[PDB]
Amino acid sequence: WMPAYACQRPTPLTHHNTGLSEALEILAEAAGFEGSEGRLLTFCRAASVLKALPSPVTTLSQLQGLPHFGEHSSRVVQELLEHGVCEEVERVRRSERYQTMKLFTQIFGVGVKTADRWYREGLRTLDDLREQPQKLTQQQKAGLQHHQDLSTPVLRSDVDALQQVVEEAVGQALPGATVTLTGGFRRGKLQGHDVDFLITHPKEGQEAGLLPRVMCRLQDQGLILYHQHQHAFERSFCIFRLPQPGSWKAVRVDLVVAPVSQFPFALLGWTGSKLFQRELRRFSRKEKGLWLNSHGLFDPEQKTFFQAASEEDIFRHLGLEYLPPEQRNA
Ligand SMILES: Nc1ccn([C@@H]2O[C@H](COP(=O)(O)OP(=O)(O)OP(=O)(O)O)[C@@H](O)[C@H]2O)c(=O)n1
Ligand SMILES: [Mn+2]
Ligand SMILES: [Mn+2]
Repeated sequence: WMPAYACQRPTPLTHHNTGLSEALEILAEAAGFEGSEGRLLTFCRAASVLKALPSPVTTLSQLQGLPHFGEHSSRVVQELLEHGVCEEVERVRRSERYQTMKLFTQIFGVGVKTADRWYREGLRTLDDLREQPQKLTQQQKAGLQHHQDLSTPVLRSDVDALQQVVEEAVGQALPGATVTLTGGFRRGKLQGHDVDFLITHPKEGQEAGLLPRVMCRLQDQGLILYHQHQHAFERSFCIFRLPQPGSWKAVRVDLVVAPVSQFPFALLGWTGSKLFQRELRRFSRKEKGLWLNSHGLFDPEQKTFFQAASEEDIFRHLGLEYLPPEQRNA
């Protein structure tokens, strides 16, 4: 037996049902490409159930008594168990629509609505996009310029080198300022599509104007290929030029600044997983009547914000057993 919400159960990094969860996640992703948001969430939830199981699913009897495991997801697993392959999944994999939407949406700065628009307009390849530079934002141009490197999984060794240059720049700009690794790497992942950092300072307001100083420092060291600064939290969505022995690699890096009062909420929100956070927010609203986001936890009946010093505070306030980041891999 297993609880309904992903935020009520530990989901570890490595599990016993990777083939099955991957097939369900293909169907979820394809659903999102078609704007089918309900079906996306349903497949995502079913995949995350399999990730939380203690043993491999070898036979269909193992499905018994699991939440969020409807007829469709059951059917998928059934064909995988009996036939080694699911027809619907293979047809999605082979389809030009899926392949092209995956190609485009992978690009830095391209979401589903942009990818779909380009698909509808007859664009198929990365060369097709480069032939129409008037259709691209400067962010997307940068994403295309570095697409091979940005398609290469980011490694822990890369994270460690990046955290060192970001920590050095932050420390030189403002002694006492801190850098915290968030995103998937905080959850224990060995690889990622980017590196996520959250920056703050223990005195509220001392973080003002810190990010542009950090970026100047990084730029003057040759480490920045692309930067877009947005005054929501202050953030810079970047492409770093990471030196490596004999060469270099472009790597996506998100730098987020939060005032220390909001840091616990920001750390929780940015640590993920995306599904875990969606589930945590749904749980907070539906079960506790509170609205959770990356800035705070709001009681809409009382018009009050919860004061939290830590993630542990937020879990406790919501009536949830604490899950460390490595158990949030929903
Ligand atoms: N503009 C954004 C981008 C991301 N996030 C959140 O930040 C976390 C990290 O996002 P991302 O790097 O996409 O996820 P990872 O789990 O780090 O995945 P990967 O290993 O692919 O980088 C997630 O909880 C996501 O919901 C957010 O709140 N606002
Ligand atoms: Mn990430
Ligand atoms: Mn990110």
